[PDB]
Order: sequence, then structure tokens, then C-alpha cells
Amino acid sequence: SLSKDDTAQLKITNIEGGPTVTLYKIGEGVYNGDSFINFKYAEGVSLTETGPTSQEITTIANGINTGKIKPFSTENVSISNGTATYNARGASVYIALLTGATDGRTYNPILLAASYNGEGNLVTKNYLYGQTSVAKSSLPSITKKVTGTIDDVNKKTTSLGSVLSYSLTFELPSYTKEAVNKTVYVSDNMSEGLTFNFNSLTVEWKGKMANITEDGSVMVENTKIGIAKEVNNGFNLSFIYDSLESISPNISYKAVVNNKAIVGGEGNPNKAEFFYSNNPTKGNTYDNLDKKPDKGITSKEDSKIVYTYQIAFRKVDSVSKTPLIGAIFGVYDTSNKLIDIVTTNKNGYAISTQVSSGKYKIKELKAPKGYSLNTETYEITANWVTATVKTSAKSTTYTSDKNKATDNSEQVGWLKNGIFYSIDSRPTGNDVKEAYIESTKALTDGTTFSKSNEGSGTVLLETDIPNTKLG
Ligand SMILES: [Ca+2]
Repeated sequence: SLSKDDTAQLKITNIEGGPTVTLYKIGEGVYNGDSFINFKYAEGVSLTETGPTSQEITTIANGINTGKIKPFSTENVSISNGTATYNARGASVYIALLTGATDGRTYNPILLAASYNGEGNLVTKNYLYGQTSVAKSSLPSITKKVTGTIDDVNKKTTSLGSVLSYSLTFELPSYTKEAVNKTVYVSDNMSEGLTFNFNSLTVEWKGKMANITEDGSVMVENTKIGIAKEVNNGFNLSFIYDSLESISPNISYKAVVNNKAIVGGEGNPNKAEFFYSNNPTKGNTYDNLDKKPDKGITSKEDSKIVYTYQIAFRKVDSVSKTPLIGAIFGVYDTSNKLIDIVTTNKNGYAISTQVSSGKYKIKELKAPKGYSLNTETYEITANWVTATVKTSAKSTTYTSDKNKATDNSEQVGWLKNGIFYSIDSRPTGNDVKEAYIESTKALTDGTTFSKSNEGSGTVLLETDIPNTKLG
């Protein structure tokens, strides 16, 4: 006794991430209502009734999503506790698509059928069997790391002119061979206080370094695995999924801390993004390198924040404690390398360029007029904990001419194509020029300094610096 109105359960297990499940009927059961004849398939559907192949299943899904294949009906199926169940009316064949998982996972298509000839059995030459299928998905990821920084407890810190080395690794989506959207697309953009170096971009794949040519082609073993382009203060890099052989490339690049580096809480972040398809049988692979795609495309992301601080102090008369203008000070790192030169303002105050966590030294180069030179070195420790001052407040002026250095001062770093590098980040090239500080501008009169929270950005010396009046 067949009907029709015979029911059987079509079931999907291993549903993670809470996707939408849609069933598209691609095969109608044809009855005489008491005898089962065969399946009638939607126009454009092609499959092997003996055992449909992955190629065929994905192909059908592609057609459904373009509209080339019109299913006989579309069903929305609820989920719970990792499974979905649908009560089919009569022998019938469906493609299930799982889309929009909130954890970012991407799923393969599923073929489900209710059949009188055994679970899933499509050959038609009493009892209506259902079908249970285990859903299959992949969860991409992207992880960004930075080195070249100085650890301040759990904060990575840096200084003006430091070169920072970033690295990306990622886990690929798993796409079936016939998928129409195999987007594999990587982006980063550096915040404005870091100057991205596109020429530093490297790609390793299968333990081999890529050569990136002039037009952006990422070449390994005479194979183009992707194309890179410099965009704003960063890059877009679109890979060719099939060329990767399911092995993820590893991406590295550098940036150098510039004078716009933010001090304190906000820090200096990047934002690495990995775009892929979470509905790979819909649309087309995205590879436009001018502009990253909008989110059948979704993404994972990662960011590293790097911090800087600034050193401040006040210059006063040793007896009256009244503030002294125009005192010139050097600020040195722990090994006595000159970091910066500052001049005190009307209110006695000076502030350094951006520094990493660490110990520094403040030493006078020129007394204020009417005062004897203070020959003492003043030490100060800079870190998240000591940077409790918030100021309402530089762009240093360099020369490569040693004889134009203020106060006959030493070299503070290097210049290459307009960019400042610290001594410890001395870059390569035959046109790398010595950098000296040519002049110093005092801080604007009426700049305030208020004691405040950790990470405010400014480390103000505990005791003001005395000068002894000549008289
Ligand atoms: Ca369920």
C-alpha cells in the first residue's frame, strides 16, 4: 500500500553555528496514486541515479542560485540542538543549503531523498525510506602577530622610527571543486601612525618564498597563487583557491612608526581581514584588488594594537620653584643613545617624541639664561603604569647635515625616502642618510598636564628639575 501522501523524515545532523536551512525540491515522485513510477527532475538537473557525485550536487546548487534550475518547491527547515528534520510528502529529491551560520562557517551542499528503494536510492527501474546526512562545514580563521616591539606587561609598545614586523596565518575554507564563489581574499590597513611598506610584503607557501612581480603577481614554482596591490596604508591580496592545493600561505610585512603615532590608550591598531564565501554555490569569486568586498561573502579578522608613551618634565628655579623657559634638554635611552631634544616653554614644560616602555635619561644641554647648567642626569621609567598624565598637546625637524645639528648634537637616526628610522631600525640601501635634529619647537604655552588614569599617555617626572640661578 503506497501513497502519494506517504511521509518520511529527511534529517541533517552536525549543524553548527546556527545556519538557515533551505530545502529545494529538484525531483518529484511520479505516481500512477497507489503505484510509484519514477522521479521527474527539474529542467537542467543532471545527475547519476546510481549514486550522485559531488560535482553533480554542487552543479545543481549553482543552478538553483542563478535561477537556471527552478525547484518545484522551496522549504525552510528549523534547527535545534545540531539537527534539522523535514517531513517529506511522497518520494522526492532535495538539495539542502545551509547558509548564514553566525560563527562564520561555510557548508557543502547536501542531497536528500525520500525513496521506496532504500535510503537515498534514486534508481527507479512498500515502505518510504527517509535519509539522514551529516552536514560538512569548515571554519576559517586569521591570526595576526607583531614583533619588533617591547613588552610592557600585556601591552606591546614601540617608539618613533621603529620598524614593526607583522605576520598573518590563516585557515582556509573548504570549497567543493565546482563552487562558483571560491573567494580567498586578504586585507590589512595600518592606522595613520604606522607607515606601511608594500615593498616589504612577502608570501611563503609550501615552504617556498614567493616572488611578487611588478604587476602584483604572487609567483611560486612558476605558478601564480595570487595577486597583491597596495591600497591606502596597506594592501589587498586575492589568492587563487585552486592553486593553493589546500595549503595556506603565510604573509609577512613591515611598517615603521611615524610622528603621528598615538600615545596612550587608543594605541596604534591595524586590522587584518580574511574574506571568503559562506555560500559558495552562489555568486562569483571576488578578486577586485582596488577594494575589498562587501559582506555570500563574510570574513574573519584580527588586530594588534601597539602603544607608545611620551616623557614630560618641568624646569624650575631651585629656590623659588618658578618655571623656567628655554632650557634645552636631551632625552636618552638606557644605553645613552640620544632619542630627542626638547626646549622648555613659558610654563617650564617639555615633552618628548614617542617612546616604548623602558628607562630613560634626561640631561640638560643648555641652561635657561641666568642659570648655571644642571649637570645631573635625571632618570625616569616609562610604562602603562607610570603614564598617568593626560596632556592637551610633535613633528621633528631633521637634517642630514651634521654641522646643522642643534647643540652640536649626535645622530638620532636615519632617513630613507623621506621616512625616519631609529638607530636600531637602520634600513638597507645606498641612499640612507644620517638624521640629526636641526631645530626644536617648544610646546605651546598653556598646554595643560593633568594627573589621570593609567595609559593616559604621558609620563611626567615626579620631581621638577632645578636650576641654580647665577645672579
Ligand atoms: Ca533538531
